[PDB]
Amino acid sequence: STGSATTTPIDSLDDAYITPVQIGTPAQTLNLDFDTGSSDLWVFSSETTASEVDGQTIYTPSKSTTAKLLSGATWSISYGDGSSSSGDVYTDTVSVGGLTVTGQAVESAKKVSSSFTEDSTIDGLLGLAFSTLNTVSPTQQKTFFDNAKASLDSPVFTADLGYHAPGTYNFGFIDTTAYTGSITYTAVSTKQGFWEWTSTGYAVGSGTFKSTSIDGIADTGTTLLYLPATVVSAYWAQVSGAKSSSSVGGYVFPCSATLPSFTFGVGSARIVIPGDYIDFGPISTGSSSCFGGIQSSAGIGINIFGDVALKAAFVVFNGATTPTLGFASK
Repeated sequence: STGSATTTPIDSLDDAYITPVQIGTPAQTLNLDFDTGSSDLWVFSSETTASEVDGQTIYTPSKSTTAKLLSGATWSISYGDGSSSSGDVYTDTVSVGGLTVTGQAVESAKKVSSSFTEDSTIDGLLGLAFSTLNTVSPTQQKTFFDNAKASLDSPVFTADLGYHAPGTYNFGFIDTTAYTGSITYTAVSTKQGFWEWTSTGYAVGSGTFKSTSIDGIADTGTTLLYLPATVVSAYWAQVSGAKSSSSVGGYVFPCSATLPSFTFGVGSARIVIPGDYIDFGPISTGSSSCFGGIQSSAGIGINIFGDVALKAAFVVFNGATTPTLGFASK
């Protein structure tokens, strides 16, 4: 089997991407944030505290003939940006782009933090990291990908995120028309539950490539690119007037600037992030100070290849017995 679904930015800055997911019988379609940095499939639901729902589409298990309470199971998750959610668990039929999993754990939110409530466009998350991170207790549950894996033509999914445009998540096949040149594969460590890999270095604009190992995670659920302070300083030093602002919470730059590209290494291959991808616009409406798309990972504890990086590539998440990650230009 295979699946193929279009993923669409939630706003003009590509802050996140939503992908339609069919849950239950008859189908209830929710727009979920596919997150390769977590492993819970959770939704706004009929159980969500009413004051914490503001425009989201909810899953109502009582209207699904295939929903079954997973008795005794609860979940609770906190994300790197400080947001959180928790609740109980149903099993139900879940389909993505024509690919169907029966008995998928659908985690129903009883509570969500303010950032989720305030984002009317995201109806929940669909985790695509390793199932060892799943938060369901007392019986840990598998991700949608893990459940689908054995039925897939090939044990892979791919992320092809657009810049200010829709893209695609595919399951079970590699679309050889969706990228240019070849795919370069690189080793993955699952020790922390993430799609964790080591970039071979970076360049800033037309500058020389610096060979240096940068361990980090491929995370579709993080907006920006978070790298070591040394790397990030070298980037922003090439933008006149750029500075790190503790009041704003990272590097800002004059909105009048033309940003240089940023290149990262994947083995001997190179992925180029155009300068425009690094512009996250005014810090507040009407401001001439703009927020940078490359930020320091210092104090996160991990480097994160988020959407800024991933949308510059066609990315293969290979879930074979020995997982790997592949990157191609496009």
